[PDB]
Amino acid sequence: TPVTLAKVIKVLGRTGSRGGVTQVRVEFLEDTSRTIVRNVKGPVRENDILVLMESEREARRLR
Amino acid sequence: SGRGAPLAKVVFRDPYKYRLREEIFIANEGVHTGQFIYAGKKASLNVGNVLPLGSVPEGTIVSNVEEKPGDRGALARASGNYVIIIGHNPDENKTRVRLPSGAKKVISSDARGVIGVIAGGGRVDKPLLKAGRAFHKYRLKRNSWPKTRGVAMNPVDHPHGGGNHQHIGKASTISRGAVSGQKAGLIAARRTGLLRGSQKT
Amino acid sequence: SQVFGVARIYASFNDTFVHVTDLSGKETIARVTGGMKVKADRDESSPYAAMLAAQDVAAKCKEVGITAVHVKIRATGGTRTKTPGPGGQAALRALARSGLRIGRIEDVTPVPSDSTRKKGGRRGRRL
Amino acid sequence: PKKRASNGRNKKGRGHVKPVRCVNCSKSIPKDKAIKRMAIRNIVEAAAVRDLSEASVYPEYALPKTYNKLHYCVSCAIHARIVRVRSREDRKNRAPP
Amino acid sequence: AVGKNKRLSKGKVVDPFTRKEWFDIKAPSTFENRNVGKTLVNKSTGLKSASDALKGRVVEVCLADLQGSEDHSFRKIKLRVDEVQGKNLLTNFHGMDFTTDKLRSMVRKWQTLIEANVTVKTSDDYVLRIFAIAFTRKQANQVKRHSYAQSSHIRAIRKVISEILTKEVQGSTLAQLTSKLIPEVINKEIENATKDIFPLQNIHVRKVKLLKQPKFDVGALMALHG
Amino acid sequence: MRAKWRKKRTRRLKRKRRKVRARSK
RNA sequence: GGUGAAAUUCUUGGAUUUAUUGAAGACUAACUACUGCGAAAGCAUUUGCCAAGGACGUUUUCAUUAAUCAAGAACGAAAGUUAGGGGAUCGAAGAUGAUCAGAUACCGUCGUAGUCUUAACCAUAAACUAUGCCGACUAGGGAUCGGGUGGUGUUUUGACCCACUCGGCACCUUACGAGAAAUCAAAGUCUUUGGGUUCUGGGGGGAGUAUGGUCGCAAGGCUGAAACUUAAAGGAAUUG
RNA sequence: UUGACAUUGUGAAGAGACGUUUC
RNA sequence: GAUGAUG
Repeated sequence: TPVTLAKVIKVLGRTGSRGGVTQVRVEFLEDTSRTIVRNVKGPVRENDILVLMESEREARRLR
Repeated sequence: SGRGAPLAKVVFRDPYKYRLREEIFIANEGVHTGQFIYAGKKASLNVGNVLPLGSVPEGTIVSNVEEKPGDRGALARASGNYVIIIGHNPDENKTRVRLPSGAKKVISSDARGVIGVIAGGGRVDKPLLKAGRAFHKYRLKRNSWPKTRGVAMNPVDHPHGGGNHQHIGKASTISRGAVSGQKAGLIAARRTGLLRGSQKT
Repeated sequence: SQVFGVARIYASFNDTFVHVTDLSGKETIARVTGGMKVKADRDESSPYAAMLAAQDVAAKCKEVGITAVHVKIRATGGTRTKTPGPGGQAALRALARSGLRIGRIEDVTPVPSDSTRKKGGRRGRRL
Repeated sequence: PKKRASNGRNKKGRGHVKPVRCVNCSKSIPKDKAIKRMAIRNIVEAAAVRDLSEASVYPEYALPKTYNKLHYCVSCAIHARIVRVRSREDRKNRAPP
Repeated sequence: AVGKNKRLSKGKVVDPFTRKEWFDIKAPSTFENRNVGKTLVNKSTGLKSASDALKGRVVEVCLADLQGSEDHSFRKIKLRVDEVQGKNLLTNFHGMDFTTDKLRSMVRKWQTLIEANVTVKTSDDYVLRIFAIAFTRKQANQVKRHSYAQSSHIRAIRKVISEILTKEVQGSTLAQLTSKLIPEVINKEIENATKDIFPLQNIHVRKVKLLKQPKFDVGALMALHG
Repeated sequence: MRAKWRKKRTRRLKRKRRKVRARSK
């Protein structure tokens, strides 16, 4: 299956009962000007590149 | 005699030769002596008049409705009883009516009826205190009283009879196909017991 | 130009229906629910299940020949919640991104005027 | 002691007030005592407004809205964090946030 | 769930879209745009017929889409298939109703709501129930924060509405009633007659639904389509 | 115990004293 | 389908979902508020009919006819009772799935009496403002409901706007005053103790029990003790 | 109680088999 | 908005 790439443009906060899940907003490389918010599992900064296995799943917040 | 509702005697005028012709109706509530009773396709909607069913509005209450046009009354002739008119089917010349039993029929619009309810209502809400008042009730109806219980008879006399105790011995529910001599008890019963709940019509 | 159907999203808790029909309502083009996309009972109403369900409706409507669909969004209603479930927005999003054009949108929950009695008793669900 | 002069409800000059059912637990509570909120939102959430504009057959289509009025009992109003325990001096305040 | 089914049947496939055709729904002449869409149906196999299923199926259509401007977008129309000529379906008015969002936006608090309804028969033997809705509006320069009306007022406003609706629906045919509904004529009559009782806002003929139709005459339908 | 249920108990107890004593009438 | 997760249950004999039409009973949404009415219980869709009521306006009329009450009387939520009708929803009992050490409970699904109406009983509630009724007097501020007066105010008799007044539902600030305190425009004008009048209480338990009357079809309602036991029960605030 | 045959004729449609026709 | 008895 295809895989799409996106670029973190902001880090919103932290979630999970124990803080191991940061929340980010991203900008897709191809077809930019589409942004999605989703959760990540390890340390992360601005300008990082994330490989998204499925593009269209916007992620919920525990608070 | 033998009838709970009162009758009414109405005398019309023979339309083919000079005489008077008397007719026995069944009185509807509010019909008094000296009243004028109009019967036809163009009579008015007052209590006592004999109109076709297709000539009255929905919700009307009629009595002595004939089930085919010309039978001279069949459907509501006991005391306090009546019939309601639900709908009309002008294409088919048919009317929908609810009967005293809760059933619904489709009967011709040309069939007739009388407007009102049968007189003598409320009769069955006064107890017969005595066995002697049931004696005289059936003295002018027919031979159906007193009633002996089959389970008190001998086995030669009834399916229920016999035994060192008074008991049926088999299910009192009897198949519809049972032959004469077998049909005692409850015939073709869909259920049995104390009826709890809604009518389930 | 455009061939129009009607899309009915019944976004309840415990499930989400996405099924399209002709403009008259009698004939159905496609019907698929969230439950037939997931294996566990608790996830039937999830946004993801609603998203997968809508992507199958779009696939089928394309080949039957419908190129646009109006929308009617519903909740259980009556004596029940009257608030859309978790997965209603996902289905509407998924139809839009599958290439199907979107016409009008309306909320068609049944509102009861004043009604028959509500479930639960006088003290409610004690939990 | 008497915790409130309003007895926790808005009833003065009446004998009875008809009941209403809560939107979570279905428990009956007089209308004048229920906690009432009017929720209004666009039919399409903020993330989806853009994609719906592209798909819109009509140009310049105004987004419809959803309207519903919600009744909460005291127990379910505390839990959902719609109202919160408040200090004595702060209980008297009536104004919204 | 996918893998939870217990029994498939109480006991111990073809593509359905190969045997359907499309038709073309056509509105009556009262509306500018005569075309409203298309619909499917099974073919006229021996034990069936297309017309026996096409007849009597109802399609709801925006009034703005029938007149040519999305300003009227908050009113809808219902049309009923009456005859199938060739490959297009002919329809006749069936009713009308607002959108739920439009109605609910009008109902704000701090004002009194007035409603009225009337059952009448047009001059061409249709029976209808017309509904009306009004509201009380704040006067300009008003300091008081609510605009309620005494029940004496509401009884008069409701009586003026009732006579305007009867008067306007009878004498006119159903087609002539439709031509009065689109320009929103009645909402202006109500405003002029209710001035001296109470000022009002959001006056609308909310919905109209048919209750009984005259015996079907083919001539009536063709008149509105030729 | 709760006042309501204590009241009930005394009622279901009087109902029994009221009938055992009816045997001697 | 249902839940926090599930199961019983319904489904290839077509369930759930969609369209068109029809029947039955109940209910009166949003508008709905520190707003209205009624002796209280209570009263919310339209219109017609029958009788009734507060406040206001009044240079009408009568002339002490009045205030409050043991006994006696009418009305009196829900549940409950007797007999017809109705019986859609919800649902004491009952039956079932789950949870659990048990779960004859909370949770899920069915479901009888009941829920609704006519006739006749019942006479109770945190029936609460836990605050009896009539009367006079004592502080500040504003908002609202009904009537009336003045402003030919201003937009088009009506709707608004400013001032004023009588009668209501209430509300904000303060302590002359009251109180054990919480708090109160009455719970003030009470050791400086007296405007008229009715009802109830005398430490906690036993006990609203036994017994005798009286009322009810019954469930029960009103009236209602003693032996004996006991040093504390209780009200409002304070620090943990 | 249910099936078949006779009482038992006459005009239309839909489908079917090797023009005639049986459901 | 899963469970959590007692000294």
